[PDB]
Amino acid sequence: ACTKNAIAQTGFNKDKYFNGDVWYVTDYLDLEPDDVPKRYCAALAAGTASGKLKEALYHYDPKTQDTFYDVSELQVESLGKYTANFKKVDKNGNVKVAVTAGNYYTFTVMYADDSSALIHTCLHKGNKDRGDLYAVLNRNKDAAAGDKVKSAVSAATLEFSKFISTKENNCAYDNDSLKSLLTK
Ligand code: HEM
Repeated sequence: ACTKNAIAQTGFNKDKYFNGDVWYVTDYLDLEPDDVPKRYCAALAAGTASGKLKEALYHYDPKTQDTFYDVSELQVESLGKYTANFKKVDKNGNVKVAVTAGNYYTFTVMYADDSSALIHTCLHKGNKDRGDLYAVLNRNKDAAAGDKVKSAVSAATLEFSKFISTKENNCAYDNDSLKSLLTK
C-alpha cells in the first residue's frame, strides 16, 4: 500500500504544468520492492481540454515491449494534488478499458519549473498491492537531472542516488499521440 502524503510545491503554477506539453520520466523511485520493472520508460502530457484538467500517459517496457496509453480527467484535492480516474486507450484514443471506480491514481507535484518536475503518485488498480512511486520529469527526453530538481529531491528527504534512470533504455516516445490524447 501507499504510505506517503506528498506535499505539493508551495506556489505551484498549474497553468505552466498543465500547458498541453509532454513530460518525460527520466528517473524514478518505487518504495515497494519489485513493484515495477527495473528497466522501464514512461511519459505524460498534462493540459486542459474544455476547462477540465487532463493527463495522457504512456508506458513502455523496453524488454517485453508491453505498451499502453491512458487518459484521465483529474479532480482537484488541493493545489498540486489530484485524483485521476484512468481509462486505457490505444494511441488514437480508442477506449480499451473504461473508467471504473477503484481504478485511479493520485498525483502530487512536489516541485516544478519550466523544464523539470518531481512528482509522487499512488496507483490503485484492481486487486494488486502497489506502493508509492516518485518520478523526476523533464521537458526534454532523457535530459540529465538539473540542480533544482535534485535539490528538491533532497528537500523531500529522498536520496537521489536511489532513483533508477530510464535514460539508458532504448525508448522511443510518441509525443504527438500524447498531445492529441488530451482531448480524448
Ligand atoms: C518510469 C516510471 C513508471 C514505471 C516504471 C511504471 C510502471 C508501471 C507498470 C509496470 C504498470 C502496470 C502494472 C500492472 O497493471 O500490473 C503501470 C501501470 C500504471 N501506471 Fe505506471 N509507471 C511509471 C510511471 C507512472 C506515472 C508517472 C503515472 C501517473 C502519472 C503512472 C500511472 C499508472 C497508471 C494509471 C497505470 C494503470 C494503467 C492501466 O491499467 O490502464 N505510472 N505502471
